[PDB]
Amino acid sequence: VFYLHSRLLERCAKLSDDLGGGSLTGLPIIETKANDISAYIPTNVISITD
Amino acid sequence: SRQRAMKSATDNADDLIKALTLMANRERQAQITQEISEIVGGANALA
Amino acid sequence: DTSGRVVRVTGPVVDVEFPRGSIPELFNALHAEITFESLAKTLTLEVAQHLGDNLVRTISLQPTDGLVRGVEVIDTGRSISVPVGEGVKGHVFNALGDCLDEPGYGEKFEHWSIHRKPPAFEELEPRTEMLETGLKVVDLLTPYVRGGKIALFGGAGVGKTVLIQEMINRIARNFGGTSVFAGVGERTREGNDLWVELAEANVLKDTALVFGQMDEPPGTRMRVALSALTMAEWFRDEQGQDVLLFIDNIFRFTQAGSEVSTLLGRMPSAVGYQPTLADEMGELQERITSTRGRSITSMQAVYVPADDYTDPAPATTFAHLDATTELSRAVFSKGIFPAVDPLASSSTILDPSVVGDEHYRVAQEVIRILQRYKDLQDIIAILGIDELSEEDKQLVNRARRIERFLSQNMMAAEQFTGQPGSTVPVKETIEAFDRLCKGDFDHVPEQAFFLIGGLDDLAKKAESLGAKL
Amino acid sequence: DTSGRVVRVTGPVVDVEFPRGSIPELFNALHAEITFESLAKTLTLEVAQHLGDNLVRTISLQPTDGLVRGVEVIDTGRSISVPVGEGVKGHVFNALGDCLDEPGYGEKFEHWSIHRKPPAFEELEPRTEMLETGLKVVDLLTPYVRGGKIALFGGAGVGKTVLIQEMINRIARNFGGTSVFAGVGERTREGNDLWVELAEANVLKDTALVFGQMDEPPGTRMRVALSALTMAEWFRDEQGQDVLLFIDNIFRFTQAGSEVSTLLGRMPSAVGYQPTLADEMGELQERITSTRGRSITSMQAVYVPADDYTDPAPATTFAHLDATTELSRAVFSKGIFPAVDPLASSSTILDPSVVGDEHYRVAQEVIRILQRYKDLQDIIAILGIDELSEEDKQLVNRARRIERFLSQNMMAAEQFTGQPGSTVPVKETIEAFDRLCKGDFDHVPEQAFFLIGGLDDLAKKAESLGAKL
Amino acid sequence: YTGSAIAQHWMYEGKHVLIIFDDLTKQAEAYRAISLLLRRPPGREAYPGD
Ligand SMILES: Nc1ncnc2c1ncn2[C@@H]1O[C@H](COP(=O)(O)OP(=O)(O)O)[C@@H](O)[C@H]1O
Ligand SMILES: Nc1ncnc2c1ncn2[C@@H]1O[C@H](COP(=O)(O)OP(=O)(O)O)[C@@H](O)[C@H]1O
Ligand SMILES: [Mg+2]
Ligand SMILES: [Mg+2]
Repeated sequence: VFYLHSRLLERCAKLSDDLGGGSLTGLPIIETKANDISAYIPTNVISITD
Repeated sequence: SRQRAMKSATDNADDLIKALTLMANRERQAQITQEISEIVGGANALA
Repeated sequence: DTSGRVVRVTGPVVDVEFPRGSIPELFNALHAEITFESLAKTLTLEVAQHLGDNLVRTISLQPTDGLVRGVEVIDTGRSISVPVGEGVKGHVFNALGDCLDEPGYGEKFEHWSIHRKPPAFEELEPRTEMLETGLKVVDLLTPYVRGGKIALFGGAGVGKTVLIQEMINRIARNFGGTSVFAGVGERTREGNDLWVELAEANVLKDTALVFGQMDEPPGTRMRVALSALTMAEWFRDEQGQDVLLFIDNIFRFTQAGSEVSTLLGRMPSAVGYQPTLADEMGELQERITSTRGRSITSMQAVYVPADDYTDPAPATTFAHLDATTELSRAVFSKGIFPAVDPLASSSTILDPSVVGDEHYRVAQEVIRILQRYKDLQDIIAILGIDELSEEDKQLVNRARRIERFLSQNMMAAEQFTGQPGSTVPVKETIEAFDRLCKGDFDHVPEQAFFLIGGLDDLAKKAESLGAKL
Repeated sequence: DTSGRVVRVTGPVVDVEFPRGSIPELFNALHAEITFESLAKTLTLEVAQHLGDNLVRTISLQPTDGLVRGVEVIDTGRSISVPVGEGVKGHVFNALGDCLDEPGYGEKFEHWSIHRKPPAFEELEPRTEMLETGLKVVDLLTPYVRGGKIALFGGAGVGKTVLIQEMINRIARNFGGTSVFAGVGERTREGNDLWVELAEANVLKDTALVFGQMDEPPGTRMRVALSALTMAEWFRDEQGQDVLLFIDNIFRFTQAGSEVSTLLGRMPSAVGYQPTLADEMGELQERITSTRGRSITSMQAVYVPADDYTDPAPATTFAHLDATTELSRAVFSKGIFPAVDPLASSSTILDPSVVGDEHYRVAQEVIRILQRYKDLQDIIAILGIDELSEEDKQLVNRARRIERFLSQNMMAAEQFTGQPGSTVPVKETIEAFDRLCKGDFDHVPEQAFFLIGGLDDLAKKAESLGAKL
Repeated sequence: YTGSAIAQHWMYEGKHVLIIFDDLTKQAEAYRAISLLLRRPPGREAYPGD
């Protein structure tokens, strides 16, 4: 599951000037339960994003 | 009044400690059961 | 002939059948082909297990999307090899030894296998020399070790990458030896930032960068640390001069081993980790070391999953380290940076015989005051600062000022606050904290201790508030 | 020969072998025969999985006690079908479509399959029209939607069924359209009670009742919601007049699906629920909807296991609703009825563009006062209200009065207290709670806000206790 | 279930019966034992889903 989300989100990038200079900004949304920000998928995704 | 109020607060903190300890023991037992469920689920998936 | 045949493909794990007498050894690299034009590539497969009946279970280092069962698998006869020598400095490498900075570079260097045994026990010697950084909290409470093992523990998003870039700035810039940085299962934006920033600081020419990032399959994330370790081991054992090794999230290594564990047919351990957690962590961490006369100063970032320091992975990483800086999200939420937990962090050379009587005594008094403040925080939250003793109120004021003075404006954090960074000598740190403990600044507000340098910055920010030291 | 043959009987799950070329499709109904004259019956088996080797795994809708291996299984060629049309109003049905009120009734009606696809995305349209009930807490903090999806979450014994009956009394009695009730895994005594109560109130002639209750195999408890939903979808798509759909404990549908998944030999997810939990929930819930010009107002009870709102079943149910009323055991213990949690409940039309600026402002101020009261529960629990600031004492008194004033004497509660129920218009609720938030009733005791209606009842009870508005 | 059948036979004859189940907690624990010995995956508190 970490590989799932990490390879999904790592494709959002700011390209170099030789590659066109395009951008893909990412807004993943994660719903916690009972404010448990320290669950499995929440902590997986918090460590992937900027 | 301060003596009476502090005795009341001591009894209240006692009851709160008791309830919190009950909840903590429930969560401890639940954590052990859930961990065993995951371990046995993996072991049964591989068997 | 002596060729193999793909039999099963389950994600990153590939089963391969060989003819009798041609079974490849464990850890051998094998080559398979993916001919689909959109994904055409050459898969490298590391032999992980001998399954029996001539079968072999391997882990792929590239994604196996497009792989067909039955294709030919070539045994290369050796493990994964990476280039070694002085020529790897100044370039960015793959987990396989391919140069990204300049494709085709290093193909004719000497190549070392990434799988080694650690140095013999009769070659190890304890390191007890202080490495001075300029950070008040590190210099005072977790002094680093020349040629020793340093770690940065922390949950997701506290200070680890910023702190390790700060230490690359402080330790590696005016350094006289070789640096090796291993990006292990981290962000590619941060790797590009580090590459560009080393290039501008004119320090990239002394650094070898090896990246395997989060988008890679678990095989690359398992082996990239071994590749960078092999480069650092060459610089230690052959060149013989003062290596610096930085590994960003060694935990990812461990995590990669747990992504393929059940696919390799291993019953899971306690918290979902592989049964061989401590054994693999030990066979890797025992190569990251200094021998007698051959120094490697190591600095690793250790991700603490879900902020839980009792998690098996950091809990078994703890035993491999000489100094540990532990970052808390509770300190992070209060705005204190670096978000070091002073009561959970440690160092083996924080000893009167190494750092001196005054250093040690000031550190102990700071720790005692912070511990008493932690003990009083609950009463202060419920009952208020008024129901404390006069001595306890004095200690609480001193402790708030101390915990704010431990923070610092870091060189690598100017991109977050706009304020430039500060370097504080260790003698100034010790003297300032001795004054704080005695109570010489009990009249200065809590602010003016926050994100400053030494005592001169303290005076300036106090007078900018209407105070005098 | 095209008939099947019973091979395995694992509880209410049956494996059936068919000749090659005569394998029934998924969801097809099959008929086996139990001939033990004490338990003689015809088993309806619903095809669930294709196992291979011409085997099929089916779920039985009747208990398989007395089923022998090898008996003949007849494929009906189609799924389970229920009677539809106007004739289903006023009668009670099985999950299979058999009239319990009058056996044999509706056999010549049109019959519809209980497996439908949800409406196409282009036919869907958001519903933002407020359905006024007359309950203060519902009309103020979680206004219901005409043509939308309402749910009542709660633990054991907090008042979900009493609230379903209250909403029947309020909405379905003055209702100009058709109503459908689905008893799913609930008490049979409650089904009899509702049957008699709807017959007395002259509402039965408009209501179609479908019951699969606690004493049914998990297949019946999994399919009865689909049967009742098929009747409701006929009333929506083939007549187009304002359907009402009440579903008591869709969680029992989820729990029966979990039992079946365990019996089908699937790998369990977390907690113990089926891997297809959210998929089954979505397939069922996406059919319970209003299309463009065709209204179905849904009303579901959702049981919360062991008072755990993070349980996967209620957690996956939460995302399918426009209005959620959460019943708390904390609120229930204080005696406040309905035991609604004002801070955990929500509604998608609580928005200034739908309910108005004054409604929204009053609701937000009530929520702010109640949240501030909740943030102080530890200090109040240990020390009481005597240590707070004056701001906080004032807020805590206003919040106590607000939380007692959210209770109400319900029409469904007269069977428990003998006291008749009250209806409060939403304008009166807004005005009253505005005056409570501003502090117009700070002198009135905490009681006299408890289990009343509008401001007139507040005045009467206040002066019966000794105060004046 | 044995006691309930003995009671139901009388109930369907027009009689009035009162059944007491000294402990349904112990029946639940015995059923949990039987289900774990049948290797069925448990749920909350290791109890069967049924
Ligand atoms: N010393 C500091 N001063 C100011 N801001 C900081 C400091 N350290 C970290 N931060 C902020 O907190 C975030 C922490 O990121 P980082 O520590 O690199 O994540 P991780 O620990 O997961 O590698 C940074 O993006 C930065 O904005
Ligand atoms: N509004 C109310 N006023 C008084 N008592 C109530 C009210 N609502 C529920 N109760 C009491 O609590 C019980 C809740 O029963 P029920 O609604 O079936 O619970 P559940 O929330 O488990 O569905 C009622 O039978 C009654 O005893
Ligand atoms: Mg990092
Ligand atoms: Mg009920």
